[PDB]
Amino acid sequence: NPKAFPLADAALTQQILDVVQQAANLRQLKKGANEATKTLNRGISEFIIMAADCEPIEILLHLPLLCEDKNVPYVFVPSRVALGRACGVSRPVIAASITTNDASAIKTQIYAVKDKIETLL
Amino acid sequence: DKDIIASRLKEDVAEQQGRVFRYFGDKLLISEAKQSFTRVGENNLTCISCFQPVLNKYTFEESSNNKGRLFAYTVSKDLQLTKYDITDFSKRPKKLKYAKGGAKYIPTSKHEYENTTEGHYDEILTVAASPDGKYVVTGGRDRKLIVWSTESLSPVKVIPTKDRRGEVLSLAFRKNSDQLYASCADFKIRTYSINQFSQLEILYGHHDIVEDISALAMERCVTVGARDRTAMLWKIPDETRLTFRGGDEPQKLLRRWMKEPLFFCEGSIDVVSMVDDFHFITGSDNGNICLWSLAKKKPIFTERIAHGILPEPSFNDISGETDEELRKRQLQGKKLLQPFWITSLYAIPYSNVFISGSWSGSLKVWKISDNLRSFELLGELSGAKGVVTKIQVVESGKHGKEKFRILASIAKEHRLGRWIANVSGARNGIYSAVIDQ
Amino acid sequence: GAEKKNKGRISRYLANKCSMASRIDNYSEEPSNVFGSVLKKQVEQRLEFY
Amino acid sequence: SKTYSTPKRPYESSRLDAELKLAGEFGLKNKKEIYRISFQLSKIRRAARDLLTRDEKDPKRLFEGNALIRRLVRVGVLSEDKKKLDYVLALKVEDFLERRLQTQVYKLGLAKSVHHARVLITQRHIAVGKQIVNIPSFMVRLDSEKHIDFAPTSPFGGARPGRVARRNAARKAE
Amino acid sequence: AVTIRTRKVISNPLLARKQFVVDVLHPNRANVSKDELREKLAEVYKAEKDAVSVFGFRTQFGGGK
RNA sequence: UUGCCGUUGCAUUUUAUGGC
Repeated sequence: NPKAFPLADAALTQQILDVVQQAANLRQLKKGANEATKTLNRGISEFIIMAADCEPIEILLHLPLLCEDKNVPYVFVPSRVALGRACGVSRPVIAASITTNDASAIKTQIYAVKDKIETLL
Repeated sequence: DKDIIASRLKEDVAEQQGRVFRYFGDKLLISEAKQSFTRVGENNLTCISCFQPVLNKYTFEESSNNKGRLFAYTVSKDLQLTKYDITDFSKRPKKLKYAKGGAKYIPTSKHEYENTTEGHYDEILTVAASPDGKYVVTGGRDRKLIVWSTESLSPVKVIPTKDRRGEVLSLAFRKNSDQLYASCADFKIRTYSINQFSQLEILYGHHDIVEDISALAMERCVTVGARDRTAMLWKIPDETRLTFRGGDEPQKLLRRWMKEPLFFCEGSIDVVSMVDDFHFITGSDNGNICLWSLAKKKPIFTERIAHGILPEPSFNDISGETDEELRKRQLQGKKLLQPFWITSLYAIPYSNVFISGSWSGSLKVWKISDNLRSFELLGELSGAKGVVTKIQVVESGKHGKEKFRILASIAKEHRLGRWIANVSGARNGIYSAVIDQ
Repeated sequence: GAEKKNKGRISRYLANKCSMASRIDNYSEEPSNVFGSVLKKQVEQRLEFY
Repeated sequence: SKTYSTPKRPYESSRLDAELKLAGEFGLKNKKEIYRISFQLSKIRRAARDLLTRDEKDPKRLFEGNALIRRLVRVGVLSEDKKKLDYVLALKVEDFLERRLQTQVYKLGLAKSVHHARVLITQRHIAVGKQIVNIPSFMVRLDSEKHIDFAPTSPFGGARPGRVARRNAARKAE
Repeated sequence: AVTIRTRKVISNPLLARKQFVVDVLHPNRANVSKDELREKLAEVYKAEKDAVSVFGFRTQFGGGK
């Protein structure tokens, strides 16, 4: 029973982070832990992703208490550098979020991802 | 007799026919080279491209220009490129001509239809050298192409990419010619001609950011985009495309193995080289390295995790706790082990062996087999600690005995982003290995 | 009052490093001092940047 | 030809508010655009009703329903999971006209409003890969949804700036 | 700078011709100026500039090819 | 063989390496 329990396996990892890159190219993503919690307690968040190998794990483990209280799915991913390459940014981002927007052309893939990870959790 | 007809066919008719002919699979002894690091005073060296004068091109009139010396060109993220003398295999490379740009080359109009300033203004990413030996192209983060003359490194012509994110990532000449193909990050592919200093064609059609690219003497060009698990062979004169996708699923591979083993899906295709005009190789993100034919959408041979798996974060810097059982259980077992990436891959053109590289330090030189459908680990060169951003091979000798020179550019940052993950003892340099026979 | 240009960017750096340390020592089960020490060294290097 | 058809009554309150909402939401010109898309929706699901009312395992129903769902997923109005024939019966006009190039480049970004999207792609700026499209009602296929960008011979891409910009550069550099 | 590119080339010694389809690609110019095209095509082949002929051009939409 | 700091070399180019 570790502290990063809903850790996604390989194929679900690849589909959630190509949805990440589509969102980053569609200007619908928030990069980083404190902007993630700011958009989370603002409310606009379809789902949030953390990285399960940051060198202190608690600096993004503070996000569960917000997200499963405000009823939004959350998923750990086994590589911060892969999530950085997904977000399309130089330094490794460890906590990304997808904002909510019904004027974005990845709504179908976002909802498929969200249904898969609610079944995962 | 047979020796004369063999040498006379292997001189030209194989190299224009297309199949692999320069077989030195077991002729090349594997691991007894003179491995030489060379320090270099830049930050985060980005790309290498060596130019060798071809001996007696296709009829005669040997090569272009000194008369018969090899060369190399390197380029860093400090906005400078350095010409290298490389030709003396007995000793180290020699810095010959520096050429550096800086913040004074910022265009003041910023209107993007002209970047006629000659230097650079950030993070040059790729140099290629012309086969005619009188031009060297370069391109990087400042949406530009620059041609320099070959021995004074003075800028001759400035070719803007003419798009707001018209962001070049890798250049590639096609051999013994003057058309080059430039990858970009606005998903297109540029085709330039050097001798006219011109842009022939903008071939679109790639879906995501097209990251790397190679070409051979036949006028076809292979490209690889990052995050859609694909590889496009552009046949230019028929203006058509061939779309090779990956698609190894871990559930089917686990079902194939469990009858008798930790692997995972493909993240990204990264680097390429064409072995011939009918096969090629892709070194992907997740450790897969794949030999593809031109006949099948599936790859022929997808070798698994290339350079091993990264060592996990230790039991004192994972969770900030005190007790060792808690800071070891937060590693979650092997479930967050991540593979070494294939950072750069390079095949000797029309041959058997190709060279990979990662930040696992070790250039693993494989060898393909004679039935052209499998490859095995020939050798491993443990000489270059650092990321291996591109690998070049320059050779010398006769028809019989060949003395090859593996050059590789070694840095402490990947050539696109920073992304330093567990790098230890890795200095900006050029890794030389004079392999023989 | 607490966390006492060049006089303000150091306070912002100290602010989000303080939030980082707060996350560590609250969501841990029982915390350590090594991350507080390397946080102190990071912010001291950011101060000696001046 | 006669694509568009007049509905069963054209002067009615609920129909009037339907055309008002759809026109002002997807940025449309007149009632003929809603009538064309509504007509071809009605035609394809009237064809789907017959394939439903005949039995299963008939070769007609099998590969003609596979043909219809292949054509509809190629246009992109049907998601990848609901690949059976009665979701074509459950289709709607909104996610059928959402795939026109106007709405699609507004969803892709790069336009800041639906009406600005329409006026720029009729001012000849957006090209699907290589082909400059100067018409809104395109119904862009699913495969070429990511090839939308400003055309290279247009000054929102990387061409020469427009005649307004260079004329103002002239008589502001004088 | 323009390029030309021929495809679908079939020999035809029933008239001793070679007939083909011609794709000219000009990135910014209007069109490829048939006389200059004809001398360029006779240069890339081995022809006369009198024994080479092109007729059925059409510039595709949006310009460029 | 380096923008800066730690090493060889022979009878001071040369000799390998690791901290930013």
